[PDB]
Amino acid sequence: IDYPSVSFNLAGAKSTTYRDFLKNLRDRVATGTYEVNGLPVLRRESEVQVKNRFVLVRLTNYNGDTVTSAVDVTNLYLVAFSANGNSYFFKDATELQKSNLFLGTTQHTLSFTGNYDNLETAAGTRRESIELGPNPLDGAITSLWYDGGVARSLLVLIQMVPEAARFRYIEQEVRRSLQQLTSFTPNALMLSMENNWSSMSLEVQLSGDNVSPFSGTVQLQNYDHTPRLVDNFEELYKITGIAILLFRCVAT
Amino acid sequence: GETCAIPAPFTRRIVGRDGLCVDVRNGYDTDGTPIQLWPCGTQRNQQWTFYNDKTIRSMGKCMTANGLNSGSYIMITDCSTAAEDATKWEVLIDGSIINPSSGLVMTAPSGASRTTLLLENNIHAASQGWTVSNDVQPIATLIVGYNEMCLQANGENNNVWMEDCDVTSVQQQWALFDDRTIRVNNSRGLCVTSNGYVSKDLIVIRKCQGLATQRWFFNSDGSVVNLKSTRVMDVKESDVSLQEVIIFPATGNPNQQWRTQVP
Ligand SMILES: *[C@@H]1O[C@H](CO)[C@@H](O[C@@H]2O[C@H](CO)[C@@H](O[C@@H]3O[C@H](CO)[C@@H](O)[C@H](O)[C@@H]3O)[C@H](O)[C@H]2NC(C)=O)[C@H](O)[C@H]1NC(C)=O
Ligand SMILES: OC[C@H]1O[C@@H](O[C@H]2[C@H](O)[C@@H](O)[C@H](O)O[C@@H]2CO)[C@H](O)[C@@H](O)[C@H]1O
Repeated sequence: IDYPSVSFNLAGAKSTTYRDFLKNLRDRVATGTYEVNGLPVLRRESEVQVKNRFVLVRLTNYNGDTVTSAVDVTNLYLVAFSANGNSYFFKDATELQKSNLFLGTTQHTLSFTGNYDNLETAAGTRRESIELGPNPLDGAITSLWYDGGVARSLLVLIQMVPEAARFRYIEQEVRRSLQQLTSFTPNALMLSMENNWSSMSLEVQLSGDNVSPFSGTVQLQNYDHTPRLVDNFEELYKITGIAILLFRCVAT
Repeated sequence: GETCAIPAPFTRRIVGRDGLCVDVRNGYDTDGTPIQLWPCGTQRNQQWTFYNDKTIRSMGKCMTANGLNSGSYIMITDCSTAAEDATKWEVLIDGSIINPSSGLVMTAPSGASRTTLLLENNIHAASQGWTVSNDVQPIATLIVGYNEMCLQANGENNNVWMEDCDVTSVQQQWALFDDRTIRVNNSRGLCVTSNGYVSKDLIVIRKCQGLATQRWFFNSDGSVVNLKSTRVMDVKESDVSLQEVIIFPATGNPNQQWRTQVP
């Protein structure tokens, strides 16, 4: 199926051109009226057809060489990506994505799932040192285009798009990155909220709509690595700048 | 489908003015004891438990209202005997604790230590702003709005416009108090105030007093909307050169979007 897609060319790209891109990417995966406090809640396997099961992301590198990675509308996960008659799928790869994504290219699966821990272990490094930004993005798309697509470059993308798609904090972190044309490395906070998507997810659905207090607490992390426990929604938003909620439970 | 889950009780603090915490007088678990603002601290009278039934309480004595009528104060008394209605409370994301049955909200006439609280006619004021949380410590942040520029605070009674982001200038260091008010970190004496409720109304950095203008609700869409008047703060005609942030009917445009970045 000709799944919808968005584009973002690093060349002649400004901060606003990036912000708008993520916005469009959100307007797709973020549909349905199941939302709380305004923030939408990504659908689930049952309430979603294959015809709209996946979305395609188009990223054009400096040299024009553009690579595309399809995200899962049910979690903003990077399902796969293609490059010049070539397609790749993590060690998992379901027949759903293997028989509906980039049909026509070589379907050679990699050897590691899209799990953050999996990628890091394959790249021999961790997110806390895989600097992201304008140039880092270029090397990412490029590497995935020629080298066939390694783990490192992959991690560079995930945090740059889906991650910045749910967390506006990473958004401005990147918007400022291209603005000053400088790179940067993920801090303890960005990484903290990066691992508490599912946690804060139900922690917001638990309280319910138009509710501030949380039934529990979110284990965030400050720069000094110290624990930052957020008990209210207003706090979670004013810090993580979340804008996308993953399904965990339904209203009561 | 997949029903959620009934949440168990939890003990969280309460604040809503001058960084003052809500607690019971002398922490006396006796009935009738009223509620009042008082500097936060590790103590039961300051500790509050929330239940599914919609009841908040400390020391095991339900936090119920004393007499029902716009102007009545609050106090603690046994749950059982407590008036079925004068015991339930609602805490919306608007930073307000409104009493269902009645419709009044926990108001704080004056943000002074040892000041007793009291239900009143909800009019959307800093006084009627409360944020339940164990972390009574606000968070430092810069409001990056239009063209990746940060909101800057000039002089007292002066305006407030978008200046080149600088993570060093204290004028850009905004402190978000639990009372739903935005005060300058350098000097938490003045709060972001408006000059009216009509479109194009100019914004400034007036003093803090709990005025309905000093109330700012951070809409999840990314816009800092004013509660009293549905208007939202933005950049006049987008021209940052004009040097002025004002209230204006929502449009859903980027010139009305604001981000709050950590320290
Ligand atoms: C925002 O402004 C407030 C003040 O209006 C700052 O609060 C306090 O600032 C001091 C100075 O940085 C912090 O440490 C202090 O260090 C001195 C020197 O050792 C010491 O004498 C003081 O007793 C205090 O420990 C202080 O921790 C901090 N907050 C509190 C609750 O004490 C605040 O730091 C400003 N925020 C930012 C991001 O600048
Ligand atoms: O109402 C204000 C304030 O009262 C304190 O009550 C006592 C306190 O319990 C006692 O330990 C101290 O010696 O004297 C105080 C006299 O007010 C409460 O402890 C405090 O929480 C506030 O509730």
